[PDB]
Amino acid sequence: PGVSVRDVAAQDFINAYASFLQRQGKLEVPGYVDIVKTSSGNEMPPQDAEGWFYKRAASVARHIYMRKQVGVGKLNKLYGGAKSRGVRPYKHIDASGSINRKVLQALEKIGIVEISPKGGRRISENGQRDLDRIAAQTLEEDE
Amino acid sequence: SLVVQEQGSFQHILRLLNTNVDGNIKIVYALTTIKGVGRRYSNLVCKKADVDLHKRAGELTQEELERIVQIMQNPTHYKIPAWFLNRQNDITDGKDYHTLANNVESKLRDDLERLKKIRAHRGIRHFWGLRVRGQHTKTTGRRRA
Amino acid sequence: AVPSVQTFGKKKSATAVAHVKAGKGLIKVNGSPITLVEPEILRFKVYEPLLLVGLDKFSNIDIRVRVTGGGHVSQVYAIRQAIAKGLVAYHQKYVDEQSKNELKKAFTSYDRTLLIADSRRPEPKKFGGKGARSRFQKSYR
Amino acid sequence: GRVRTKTVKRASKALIERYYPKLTLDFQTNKRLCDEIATIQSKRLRNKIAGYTTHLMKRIQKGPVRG
Amino acid sequence: AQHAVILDQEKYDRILKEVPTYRYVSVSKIGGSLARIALRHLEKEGIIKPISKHSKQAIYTRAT
Amino acid sequence: TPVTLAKVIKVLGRTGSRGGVTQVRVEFLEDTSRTIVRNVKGPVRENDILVLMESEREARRLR
Amino acid sequence: PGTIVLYAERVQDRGLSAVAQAESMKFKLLNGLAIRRAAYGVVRYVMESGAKGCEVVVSGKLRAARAKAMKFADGFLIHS
Amino acid sequence: FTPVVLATPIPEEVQQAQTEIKLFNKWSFEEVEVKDASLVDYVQVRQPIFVAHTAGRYANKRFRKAQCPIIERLTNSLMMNGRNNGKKLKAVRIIKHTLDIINVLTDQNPIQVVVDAITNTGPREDTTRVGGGGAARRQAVDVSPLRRVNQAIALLTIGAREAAFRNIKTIAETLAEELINAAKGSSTSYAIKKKDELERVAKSNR
Amino acid sequence: GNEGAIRDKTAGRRNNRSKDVTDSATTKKSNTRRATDRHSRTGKTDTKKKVNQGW
Amino acid sequence: VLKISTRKTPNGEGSKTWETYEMRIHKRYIDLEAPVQIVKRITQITIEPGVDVEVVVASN
RNA sequence: UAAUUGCGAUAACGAACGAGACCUUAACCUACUAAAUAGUGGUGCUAGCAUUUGCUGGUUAUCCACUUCUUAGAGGGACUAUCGGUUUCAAGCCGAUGGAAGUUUGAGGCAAUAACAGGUCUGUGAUGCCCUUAGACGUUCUGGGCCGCACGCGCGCUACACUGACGGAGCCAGCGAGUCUAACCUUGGCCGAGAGGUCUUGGUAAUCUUGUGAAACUCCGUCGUGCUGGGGAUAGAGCAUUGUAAUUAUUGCUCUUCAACGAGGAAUUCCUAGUAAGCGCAAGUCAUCAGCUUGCGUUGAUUACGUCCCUGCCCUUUGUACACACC
Ligand SMILES: [Mg+2]
Ligand SMILES: [Mg+2]
Ligand SMILES: [Mg+2]
Ligand SMILES: [Mg+2]
Ligand SMILES: [Mg+2]
Ligand SMILES: [Mg+2]
Ligand SMILES: [Mg+2]
Ligand SMILES: [Mg+2]
Ligand SMILES: [Mg+2]
Ligand SMILES: [Mg+2]
Ligand SMILES: [Mg+2]
Ligand SMILES: [Mg+2]
Ligand SMILES: [Mg+2]
Ligand SMILES: [Mg+2]
Ligand SMILES: [Mg+2]
Ligand SMILES: [Mg+2]
Ligand SMILES: [Mg+2]
Ligand SMILES: [Mg+2]
Ligand SMILES: [Mg+2]
Ligand SMILES: [Mg+2]
Ligand SMILES: [Mg+2]
Ligand SMILES: [Mg+2]
Repeated sequence: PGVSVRDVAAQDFINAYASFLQRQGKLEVPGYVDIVKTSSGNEMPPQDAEGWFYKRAASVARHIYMRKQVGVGKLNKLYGGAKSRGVRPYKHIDASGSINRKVLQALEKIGIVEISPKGGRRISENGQRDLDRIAAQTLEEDE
Repeated sequence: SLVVQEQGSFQHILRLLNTNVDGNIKIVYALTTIKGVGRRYSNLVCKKADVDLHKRAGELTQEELERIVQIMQNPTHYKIPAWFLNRQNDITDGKDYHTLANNVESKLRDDLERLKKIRAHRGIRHFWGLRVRGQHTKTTGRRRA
Repeated sequence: AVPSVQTFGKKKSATAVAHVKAGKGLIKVNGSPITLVEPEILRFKVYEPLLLVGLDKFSNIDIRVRVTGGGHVSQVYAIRQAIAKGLVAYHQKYVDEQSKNELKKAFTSYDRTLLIADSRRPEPKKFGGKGARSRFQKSYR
Repeated sequence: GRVRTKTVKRASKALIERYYPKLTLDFQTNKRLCDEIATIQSKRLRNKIAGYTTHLMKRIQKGPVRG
Repeated sequence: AQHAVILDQEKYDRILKEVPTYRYVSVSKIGGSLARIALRHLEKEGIIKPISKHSKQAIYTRAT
Repeated sequence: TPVTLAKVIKVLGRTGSRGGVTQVRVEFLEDTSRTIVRNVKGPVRENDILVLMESEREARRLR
Repeated sequence: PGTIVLYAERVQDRGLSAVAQAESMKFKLLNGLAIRRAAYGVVRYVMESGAKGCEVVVSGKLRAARAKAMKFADGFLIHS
Repeated sequence: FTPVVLATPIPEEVQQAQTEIKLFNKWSFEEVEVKDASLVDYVQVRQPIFVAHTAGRYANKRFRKAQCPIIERLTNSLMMNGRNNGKKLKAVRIIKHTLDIINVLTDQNPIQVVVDAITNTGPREDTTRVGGGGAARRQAVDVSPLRRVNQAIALLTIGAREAAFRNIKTIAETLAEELINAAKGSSTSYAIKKKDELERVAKSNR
Repeated sequence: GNEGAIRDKTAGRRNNRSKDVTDSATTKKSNTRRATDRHSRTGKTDTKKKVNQGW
Repeated sequence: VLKISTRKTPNGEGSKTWETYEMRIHKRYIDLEAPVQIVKRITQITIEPGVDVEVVVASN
């Protein structure tokens, strides 16, 4: 037929890119993913913990695909959630600016995002075909 | 995961580090009945000592245990950074420690009586048993004195 | 240049802008097929315009919609509205009236604000309490 | 709940007093009379003057009524 | 810490012959956590009929 | 258990002190064009229907 | 210098715009006029000067240590 | 069932459930009949719709609240206690959940056993607070045929709402364990309890 | 000094929960001329053929 | 819409009544096509006191 | 009737202020005017998957067309319309249909006459009089204080969890504001766990910050009823930022410490539809500081559609020796 990312269910697609990138091997994770809280605004780190860089490095790009470009900032806002300041009211704060700044580079060295002009990080042309093989794989779920 | 059903390896209670632990509770979540322990300082260490959190407490055969503590009794020879712990620069030898024992109760007093010995205004507060950090004290904190 | 219209749909802040091509029957909200937009229980709320008017009813048209503004439900009510009027505006220009009046009559005899654009709207707060009608708690000395 | 003010009521009887050849039993006609026959100041205002005049006219074609 | 919230070997026997006779199934012997994905250790084999779909409430039913 | 068929002919007005009630004359769907009226708690329109336990009983207005 | 200069335009029939008449009483009561006289003066001026209506309020104290307040009004006045 | 297929994929699943005989996503809107003569005309089943979320003005006029799809007016009666004011989309999901359960054991049409769950929690008679003079009695009153249902549904939720508090069992299951007893009242339901004793003292007075 | 402040026993919430609150803590507005207001207390009046000379 | 929200009272007594003020602004551009001598023909009767007028060229 | 709003009765007839009108705001226009500082379709130029021609993007102008969306101009539109039920078959009210709208269309703005020893001399270079005026009550400078803590009262914030916290992941608003003699709103590239830092850039603004990717909320997991992973007070140790100055800890992060609080007695508050309630956001304040307020949108009920019992207040009648008017 001809598939595209738009044609596929958000969470059982992005978590298929997880199983893909988990069992591919070229990651360049900064090494310091044993601790980080994924923002000030979070209580505890992700629980997958052999992984969840891939599950972030799956939603890393499906967002980068669907849009012209983004920067390190706009991702901090995206994932950054409410922070319970204990007894004070909840607030939104931005997520961590480095766990994002080179999940981007870590998988632009793998060549799926391009350091866009106008400022930002456009989807790579090759990543644009680590596109619809994306979920041709996952349309195989209900083939 | 998937179910598995093991032998009478599993023991309900075992004390360690001068503290008890339920067997039927999680072994990345019991683990916090010691002092100086956080859900976070502890989460980290476990598969830093190559153990899989997903399973229970009277589990997880002793050998690791003998030196899961070696990673908290000795946490920077074993690769955990000196902003993750409760005493940096500590006050008087510039070192960076963690304290997890009855010694956390202790190391409170060490500094508590420091400021007392030194006449520091925040000692004086503490000696008088008040709020120290500059909270308004008229309307608040009244009956648990 | 093929026979095609535009319509819209409005739920309170959301507006849903619908273009109905004469095509081979495609329905993709914002690039993506209607198949799943996941406020997923609320899916059938935008599945229904198809099912009410009979689904077949699509095999020389082509629909796709964008939604600015709104909220995770303010839009889902604005699209199903935006598409029903779409398909009825198609049946205004290009096919007859009786074949049109059968849908606005099949729609309004169920309509969940499907063609009449729901009029409700946030009321402005007045000083004296955080809330439209609410007042602060009072003392009585 | 709007009983209409007499500013409108006083006027509506002041024209049925003098325009019955005109003053159709329909509003939209009656509306578009007063733009030309009266010097009212706002759409809203004349709409209930005309909207009233009509309702009187409906009833004089049933009997009389005071005024 | 009450009533046996881990594998509890002879528990794994009762689970075997308790699955019939049930028109219902849910996380409601057991402690909650070990129940949760006990569940689809069961549809490994034809124990069940998963008439539910999703998380925070699950409903299987008798093998048919 | 003896129950009753009661449809409201038309209805009177709010009795009771704070006004939450109303006498409602009603028609017996068995042996119709009947007597008595009873009264309510909930909001009611005309045409309604409702059970009574004892139909050989009516109180008058509420104090 | 030159970025502005300023020119003097007398005010048409000043007794319609208030500050002209407002200030007018100020210099009447400051020259010893009876409060009722001066006020009634401006109000009858303001009327023969064209206005459809007029009104003046005097508030405060005149030699009685408790403050009174009179109103002086002619003609028509909408307020809503 | 004369299937129609085209570019965007639509299940045989929902292309099987459309204007052939209209039931809910999974359950029949026909065959739900009130087994109480009264509450005809005041429990809107039949006209159908398959998920309960309707942007319908139901209180701008007095009684339009009554032609509300009733299982909807059940559902907003869970978005309650502040904690849950909002959460409709959460709400709608526990009913979908609560409704796959009841076919747990009761073969019966689920939106049948709810209409049998509110039938038998309608407090046909009640009491008042007569002015009466000082220490005055209660007056035997007869609730309306829609304060019956509004009291029925609120009585049904509030008791499962407190059943699910402090305990593992899901608000889907408490609501589920409530309607089955409420389907024909048997001896446990918080709702029929509060009903009988909101009626047995309509008899303390006569 | 601060040596003063610690040493002099004199002090601390312990030395203060020891004791009892003066009941004047718990007491009211006491209303301090809000029943007398309408009656001028200046002990003075304004003449009538002086007010007539003002107004 | 330039809003000013302020308590009405000079002091802090009374029921706490606020009052939004408003100042409303209208700014219109029009793109032109003209010669180098009507530069100053619509400049001078182009005014009515109250309207700030600004015209210079660009695409730069 | 919301209304001295009207009908009607009528020694009164006919009017004005105030109510209404009006003004503003939020809802309706495929009808007028059209806009690369708003956007739609086509087409150039272009990327990917499938191929059969398609589907999804890229492209500060590559061109061409348009105004549905957006905007703000001019109009129009509703007048409780039609019909019916009710009623002195009056003013009116109620039901249905139609309708963007039929609760003063929703929300405000304005608002007569009178009253108060209501508050404001601590907003005013408004002001009378009184007090002080060089060992000053003027004025500035240094440091402290307004935060002081046995307790009583009130506006609030976070909670006692399983309609939950948590962890991923889905990921949607709207009212604003924003830098010249400048240091304002900040994108983007790095370095940092974080806070932050640093290198540049757009913007005097529908042009850039910004689709403000906000938060509740939706998904999938881990937890299991146990003061538990709910809860986050108190507290130690460290790193940052604002600022001449952070001690009595300005604010931010990190680790650790892990209380009360297991639904609240007597009492009492607010509220009838996109309202209540939960949710977060901008603005004011502002060097730094929101648990405050002023606006905004997000998700969206229950139960009324009544009465005068409570309470309050208006209104007649009536008594009055009060009129400085029951202080
Ligand atoms: Mg977010
Ligand atoms: Mg998130
Ligand atoms: Mg909190
Ligand atoms: Mg809040
Ligand atoms: Mg601990
Ligand atoms: Mg007027
Ligand atoms: Mg337009
Ligand atoms: Mg209608
Ligand atoms: Mg006074
Ligand atoms: Mg002053
Ligand atoms: Mg002064
Ligand atoms: Mg103070
Ligand atoms: Mg207050
Ligand atoms: Mg969550
Ligand atoms: Mg570092
Ligand atoms: Mg605990
Ligand atoms: Mg917590
Ligand atoms: Mg409560
Ligand atoms: Mg601020
Ligand atoms: Mg303040
Ligand atoms: Mg008298
Ligand atoms: Mg007295």
